[PDB]
Amino acid sequence: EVFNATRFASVYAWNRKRISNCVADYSVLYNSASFSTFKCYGVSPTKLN
Amino acid sequence: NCTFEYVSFKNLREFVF
Repeated sequence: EVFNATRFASVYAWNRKRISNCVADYSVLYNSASFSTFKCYGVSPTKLN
Repeated sequence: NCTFEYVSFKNLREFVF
């Protein structure tokens, strides 16, 4: 609902959604080809699930 | 600044917090 949402806000006024109390898997971010760029900087991508 | 949110005589109800 934050990645497949219909409308987003601008870059100067961006939407801030606090995600907590759930399961962070991120595998849909690795396998899906709908993304053009996917870069993790502070943490290795595979050590998240 | 919300960090969590959840939404679901005759009687004696005891509680411990």
